[PDB]
Amino acid sequence: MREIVHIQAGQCGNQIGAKFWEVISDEHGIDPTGSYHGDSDLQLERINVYYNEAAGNKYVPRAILVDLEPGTMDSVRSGPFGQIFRPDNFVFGQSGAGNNWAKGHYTEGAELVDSVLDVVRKESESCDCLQGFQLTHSLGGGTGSGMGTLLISKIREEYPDRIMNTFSVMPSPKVSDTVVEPYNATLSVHQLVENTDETYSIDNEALYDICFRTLKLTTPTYGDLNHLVSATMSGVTTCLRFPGQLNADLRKLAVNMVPFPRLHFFMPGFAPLTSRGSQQYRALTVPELTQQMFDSKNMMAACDPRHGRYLTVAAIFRGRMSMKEVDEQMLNVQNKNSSYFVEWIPNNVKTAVCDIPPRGLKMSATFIGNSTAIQELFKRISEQFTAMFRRKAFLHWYTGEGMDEMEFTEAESNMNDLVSEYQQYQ
Amino acid sequence: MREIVHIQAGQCGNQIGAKFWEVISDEHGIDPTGSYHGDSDLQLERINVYYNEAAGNKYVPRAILVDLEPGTMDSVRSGPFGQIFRPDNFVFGQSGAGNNWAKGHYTEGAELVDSVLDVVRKESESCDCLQGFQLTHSLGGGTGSGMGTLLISKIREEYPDRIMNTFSVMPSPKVSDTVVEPYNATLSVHQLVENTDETYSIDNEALYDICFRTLKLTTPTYGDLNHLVSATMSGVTTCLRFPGQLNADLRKLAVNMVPFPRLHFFMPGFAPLTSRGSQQYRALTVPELTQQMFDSKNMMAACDPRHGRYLTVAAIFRGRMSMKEVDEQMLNVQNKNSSYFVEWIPNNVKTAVCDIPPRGLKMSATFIGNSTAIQELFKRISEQFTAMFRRKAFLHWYTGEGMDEMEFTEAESNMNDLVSEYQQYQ
Amino acid sequence: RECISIHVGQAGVQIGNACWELYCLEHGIQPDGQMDDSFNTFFSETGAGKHVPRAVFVDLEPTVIDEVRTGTYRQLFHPEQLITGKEDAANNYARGHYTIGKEIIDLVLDRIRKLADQCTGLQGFLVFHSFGGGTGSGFTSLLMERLSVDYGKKSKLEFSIYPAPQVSTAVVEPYNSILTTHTTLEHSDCAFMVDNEAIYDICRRNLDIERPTYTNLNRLISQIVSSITASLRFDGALNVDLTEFQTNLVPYPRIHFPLATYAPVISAEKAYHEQLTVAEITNACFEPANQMVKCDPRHGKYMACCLLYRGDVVPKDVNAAIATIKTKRTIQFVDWCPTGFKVGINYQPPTVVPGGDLAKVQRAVCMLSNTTAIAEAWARLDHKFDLMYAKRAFVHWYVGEGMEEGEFSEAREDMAALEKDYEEVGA
Amino acid sequence: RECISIHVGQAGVQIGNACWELYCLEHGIQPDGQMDDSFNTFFSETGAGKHVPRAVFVDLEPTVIDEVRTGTYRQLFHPEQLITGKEDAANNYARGHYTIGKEIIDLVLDRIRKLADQCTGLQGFLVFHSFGGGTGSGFTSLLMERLSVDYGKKSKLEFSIYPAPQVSTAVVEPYNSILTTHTTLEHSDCAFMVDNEAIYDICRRNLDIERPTYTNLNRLISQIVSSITASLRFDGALNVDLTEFQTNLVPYPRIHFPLATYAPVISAEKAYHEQLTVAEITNACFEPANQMVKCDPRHGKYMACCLLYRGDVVPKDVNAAIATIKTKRTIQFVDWCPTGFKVGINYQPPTVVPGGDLAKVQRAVCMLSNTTAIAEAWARLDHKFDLMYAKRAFVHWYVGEGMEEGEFSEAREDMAALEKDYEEVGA
Ligand SMILES: Nc1nc2c(ncn2[C@@H]2O[C@H](COP(=O)(O)CP(=O)(O)OP(=O)(O)O)[C@@H](O)[C@H]2O)c(=O)[nH]1
Ligand SMILES: Nc1nc2c(ncn2[C@@H]2O[C@H](COP(=O)(O)CP(=O)(O)OP(=O)(O)O)[C@@H](O)[C@H]2O)c(=O)[nH]1
Ligand SMILES: Nc1nc2c(ncn2[C@@H]2O[C@H](COP(=O)(O)OP(=O)(O)OP(=O)(O)O)[C@@H](O)[C@H]2O)c(=O)[nH]1
Ligand SMILES: Nc1nc2c(ncn2[C@@H]2O[C@H](COP(=O)(O)OP(=O)(O)OP(=O)(O)O)[C@@H](O)[C@H]2O)c(=O)[nH]1
Repeated sequence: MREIVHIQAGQCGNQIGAKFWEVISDEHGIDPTGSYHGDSDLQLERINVYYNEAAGNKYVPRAILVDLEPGTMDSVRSGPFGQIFRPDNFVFGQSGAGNNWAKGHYTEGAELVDSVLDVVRKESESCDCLQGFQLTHSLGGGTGSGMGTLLISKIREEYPDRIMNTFSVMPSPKVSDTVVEPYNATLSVHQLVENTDETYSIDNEALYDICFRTLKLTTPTYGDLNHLVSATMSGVTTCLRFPGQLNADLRKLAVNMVPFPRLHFFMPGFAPLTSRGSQQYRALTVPELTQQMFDSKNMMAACDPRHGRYLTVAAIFRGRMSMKEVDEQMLNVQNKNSSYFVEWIPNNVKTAVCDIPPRGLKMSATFIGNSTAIQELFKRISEQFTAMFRRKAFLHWYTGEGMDEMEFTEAESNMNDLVSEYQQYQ
Repeated sequence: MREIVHIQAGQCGNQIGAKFWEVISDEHGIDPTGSYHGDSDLQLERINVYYNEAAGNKYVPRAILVDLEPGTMDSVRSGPFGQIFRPDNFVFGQSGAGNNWAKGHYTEGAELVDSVLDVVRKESESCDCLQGFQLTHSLGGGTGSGMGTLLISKIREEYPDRIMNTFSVMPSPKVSDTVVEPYNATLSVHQLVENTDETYSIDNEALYDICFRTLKLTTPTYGDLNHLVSATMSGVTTCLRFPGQLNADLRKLAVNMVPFPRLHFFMPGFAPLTSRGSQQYRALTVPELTQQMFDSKNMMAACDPRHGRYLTVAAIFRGRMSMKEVDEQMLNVQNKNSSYFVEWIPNNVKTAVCDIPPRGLKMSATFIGNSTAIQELFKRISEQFTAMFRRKAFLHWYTGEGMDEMEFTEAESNMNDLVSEYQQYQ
Repeated sequence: RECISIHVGQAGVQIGNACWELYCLEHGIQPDGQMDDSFNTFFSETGAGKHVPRAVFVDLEPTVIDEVRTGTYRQLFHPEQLITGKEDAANNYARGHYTIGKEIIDLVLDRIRKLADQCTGLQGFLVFHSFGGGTGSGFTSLLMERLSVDYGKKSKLEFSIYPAPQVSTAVVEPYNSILTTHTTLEHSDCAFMVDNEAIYDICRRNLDIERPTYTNLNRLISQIVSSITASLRFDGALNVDLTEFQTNLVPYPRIHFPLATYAPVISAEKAYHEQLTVAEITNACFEPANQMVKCDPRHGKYMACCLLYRGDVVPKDVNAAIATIKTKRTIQFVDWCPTGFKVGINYQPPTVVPGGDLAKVQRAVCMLSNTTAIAEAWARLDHKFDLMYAKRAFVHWYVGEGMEEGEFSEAREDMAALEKDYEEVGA
Repeated sequence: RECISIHVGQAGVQIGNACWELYCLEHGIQPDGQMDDSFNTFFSETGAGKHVPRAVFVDLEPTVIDEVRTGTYRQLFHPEQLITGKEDAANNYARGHYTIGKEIIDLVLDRIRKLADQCTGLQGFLVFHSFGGGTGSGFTSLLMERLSVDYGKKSKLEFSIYPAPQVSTAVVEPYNSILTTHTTLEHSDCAFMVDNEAIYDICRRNLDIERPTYTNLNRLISQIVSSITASLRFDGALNVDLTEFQTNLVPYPRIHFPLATYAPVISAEKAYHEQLTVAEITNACFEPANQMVKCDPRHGKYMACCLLYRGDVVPKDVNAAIATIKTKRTIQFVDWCPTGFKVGINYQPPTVVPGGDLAKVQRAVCMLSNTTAIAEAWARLDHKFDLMYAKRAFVHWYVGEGMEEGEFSEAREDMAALEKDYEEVGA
């Protein structure tokens, strides 16, 4: 019943996916080995949506891990929940992509796509009815940006009716850990904009600003950012994972959030986020949660939403709360900031609720926003790509795999079309 | 059950035969006196293939030694394992051949053939079923090249169905310790090519190059070369001497290695061969063994195999090993060097394995190759023969025993036919 | 209801030694020879509290017979059943068929005749051999000719090992195969073929054995040949006897060349992680790389299929499995047999050897499928044979045994007729 | 994931002897040769409890090979790996490339080929040499030409020592450098250059070594070449493989000349008094006098930069460090690559030799930077070459080896083309 296929590609992709599996396993009450030890029957009522039943009351996740180096597979296998994953799903090559989109999309991608296609086909055949394909990858680097895009294209060809959901991390000008990162982003967005139905755009500097501002952590590592993004990844999928008074599945939120096929790059968010020492001095009531949802600094993107206008937003709550309070809070939010919402839609807000919050919190929520503010992050990457491309810099490696400059020109034209599309409705 | 009749002729022939008996006796755990002190029952399971049971749990070898001087018999009797041999088999004349083929074939050969024929007949009658006649001799010199050829001819007449195996050492232009050596080689090859079924061509300079390259021995005597050739002599006969997952007897390897009756001059090889001070820094795994088997410098012949093409090769392994690894190693060997294998045969490789390796080594192998590269070593001896023969040099001694120049002309024509035969299939 | 299992050659005797341990462990017989109707098919009763198999191991060389005698399963087998010759076959069909065979077939025929006379419910025979070598081709053809002329109507299950395309053990294998198949075409009721590289790959990719051996290869082969007769051995909801493999799977008297495969194959650590149900094993058995022969089923079509399940499996789920497999359009069946499925179930589950590579699985399936994919392999074998035949390579050994080029030409044109029949029936 | 490290010349073999002790101490390998995946990149496993490196030390003269054999690291290395010639190169590119090379390259190519065949995860090769002399120029060019024609696609990391402006060890160094760079321009994927006076000054001003030696110079070079591959050797939060140095740092197929530097460099007593954080080391690595080549980066611009950190360092502080370095306007980046930073981190910290000059530091960084500052050094080298070329100085030795003035002129115009390309791309 509405099973979900999970696929993980790239270093950051498999890391955040492993953290997502860890946190949802902790929520469901699943041991690291794979046994069930939960207290509530609702956890076992919808364990089949991700985990496959196995002998001895054991549960194995419907997870596919694909990486072009053995190191990431060794790390995630040596992690706290590495043994729960299926050993058969550990498909991997030998040579890395070397931060090249062409190597990941043409040379090694062609060699590994036939190896991963039958595996995802077997996992799709195992479940009763696949709902959608959830993926995690990075526009930066070569491995994710090539292989995940090729895998998305082949799965789109194989299942042109199912939902394609992606949680994509994309670069920033203030934090950029790769020289070929604008090129990889410009090549990957051309495939993402046409194939994928849903896309959550995540920025590393946004999470760093979150951890500086509201978490106030002293030594923030990638583990904290993985837990941060896993919160929204669980928030989006809570509706099908547990019952609620107003359920909103992936297709239900997509129909509200995707007014046009191309304008499907969202701006995820999550709250409450506070330090352990400041938890006592905060009221967790729904107005103080809702103001944090719509706070400019609380979003997981570097863009300023006040510089643009929201096309449409969605709030998925968790925990027992008053529907009248949720309704009037969203009413005053959309009313007092009418300048920041587009006038050509009467109601730019979607609401959903689940009746089982995360462990350790009484109420929580996640924010998914589609707004014109993403055009800033798009156009900065576009001009960064153009400055390097206008003298044909960093292309002699790409030409080795048969890749042409016309493909880069097409990608630049697609980026121009996308930013002009976002500028049209502003 | 498949007994073997061993015959030894010439100085080098009886020396390498005595070393062969020594090493196989050490492998079987046989005392120098003749008593059995082995640990494994498999050694005694097929001790009857060579040794004859005697009273007091004593074992005597089925060895015949024949030499035209008493000195070689005295030396091999005074050797470490001289006493184990039967005193009755020590048949010998008084006068030497003086490095003359005619004296060994006509004068003293006729006098000693009747003395050795009844002895080999008695040894053939003693066993239940003779398998084949294994012989060792030298093309150089007169004694071996005449008497062994005459003995081979008479045994071929007496047993036209049994296998005739020879481990023949032949000269080289860089190392030639006899003036009448091309004449003796040209006379002996005419008898070898027609009568013998199998023939392992061995070159002294090849063994010297081995001892310089891989053994790095400071003072290499003939004893090291005897141990070197004894390794391949035991390697070929291990299959009938011990069980294996894929046994290949002498007839089994002959059927694969002899595509035509005349093209039966093989190129024996053995590995691992490494110094004692460098054994710690070399892995004995089967890929590093297999590359050493097919290495150009590792073969026991002076010919460059890369200058020609293999008609067919056979690899007899010893020790526990993975058949998949052996199969894929032979696959990539025959694939990556397809130019050096004849295209008119789909598979130019034979494989066999035994489950009991030599003592002191965990795995080992022997290589038996039939290739067109032997035509180089044939034609150099042919032109060396022709340069001396065209002025009738070194023939007034040969004419004394009734030998005519028409026989030398026939031998030269046979050599021309043999080298043209090897050139046809290149 | 009995059947005698004879073995020829090194491959045959090794398969017999690897499989009879599995049979005796399944029936609970200790190796000494002692501990009601389940063991009656393959084991007799020697007076009181002792058993003996209905098998004979014949080989021309004694190197396999003496080690079988001096191994660990000494008291289980009869001393006189283990037939031994005197001379090597040497990868020679003619030498294995004419010179060395004639002095031992007189004993072998009398021995099988007298050990079959005491039996009364013999359904047929199963012969283990390998046409890729000399003994398993020559002696097998020699015995099967004079067995077909004598019995004829009784069924014969052939089990042969064939060489890979890129790998080969011998060098005269295409000569041996094309010579012996000329006789195997008319006398063999059905012959299952196995490729070495396919069974090397099946334990590499799935079982995760990086350094396998022939014992590990033969263990799953023993599991297959035990699972086909498990229906006869043990009671089942829908039993299938040995005559089903003749009647249902042989649509024509000469097109009797099915491929073989098995599922699930899984290591011990992966077994506890992967769940076992009928759907995944049914999808894997029809998977092309999961077969025991290096042939592409996608290039051809399936003519017939018999599924034989073992373990606690209901009929409903396997019916749904074959239904969804039929609706799946990746595979393609021939229009001459739309109802080309024969499902059968046995309650007795698969067993596991102590210390063996295979793991405990609650259910399993064996898939013997008649298809036209073997036509490409036969054409490949003929193509590589023709290159050596044009140069008359390795012909002097055969013609020095007693044969000529006439039966070589008859073998060539018979293989051409086989290809003609296969391309005709695949239309 | 492996890589083979070959060494040529006195400088190469001395650097290898100075660095493999550091590698063995890092991996815990005693000099005798005995104590899972960390050492697999550089050391093999021979049977049980013994290792051997993936390296070869080749030199025409035997004066280095015999002392390496009779030193203290005798049992660690394979005795056959240490290749030795018969004749002196004598600071002669032609003699090292043509006369003496031809009788040992046949052995060297076969040895590297057979030791690479057993390997399967080879990422590439790294060659240690020095173009300032004869052997490290001639034999290096001879081997790299016939390695590029054979393999080609595989990566090659060149490590060269170049002369200072005011100091020079030899007198024919500009002839050797300009001759060998004509071949190094097309076949070397990337080549790190080091100057003698820069590495003399780095241990003078910071490490406070008033009287250093070549061992002290080579210790930090070994630290650098171990730290670049520490990401491959040990797990990290953001690993970088050997292909990153090809893909990210080589924007054009011929502009592949980065400079190198390292931080922190500090003595034992000063280590306890100076604090270690990312900010000061990031400021010091871009400091111009802290570089390993006597070139002014202020005169030119940085084309690309890869930072590789070792030790317990989070990503956030290094991100802030590169951010403030970008905002700092003392340095200047080229407009053709605004995203000119590639940050990577390894958890395994730097090690210290017992009794070595370097001190224990909780974190460290290596900075390989592609910049146009080397254009001035190349123009200086060509300028001093032209003065001797006009007088035909030291030409009789070369023309008495087999060469002529034609390839000298081709080397001159190729260096002119290199300067043309550098001044074109620096605009
Ligand atoms: N929030 C997190 N971001 C990460 C993490 N690891 C890397 N990254 C960021 O994502 C950027 C690129 O993503 P990847 O590390 O996966 C590069 P990829 O594996 O796809 O290619 P190759 O490693 O070259 O084969 C990278 O520069 C970081 O800014 C992480 O664990 N958490
Ligand atoms: N590998 C070995 N080669 C040997 C040995 N002894 C001799 N030879 C080589 O074989 C060549 C000729 O073989 P022989 O020594 O047997 C000469 P032969 O005894 O047959 O004739 P006469 O001694 O004149 O009666 C000889 O010139 C050597 O090159 C040996 O012990 N080992
Ligand atoms: N799959 C498999 N094949 C085997 C095994 N043992 C032998 N074979 C095959 O059997 C073939 C040769 O069969 P035979 O003619 O009987 O060889 P042999 O028993 O040694 O007979 P001779 O060489 O004539 O003495 C080889 O090419 C192998 O591929 C085995 O254990 N498993
Ligand atoms: N940094 C550094 N450079 C070195 C070292 N040893 C040698 N060199 C350099 O190497 C250059 C000469 O290289 P080679 O051609 O190999 O000199 P060589 O090994 O003596 O060869 P021949 O003189 O021809 O016998 C010198 O100019 C030095 O600057 C060293 O230990 N450290």
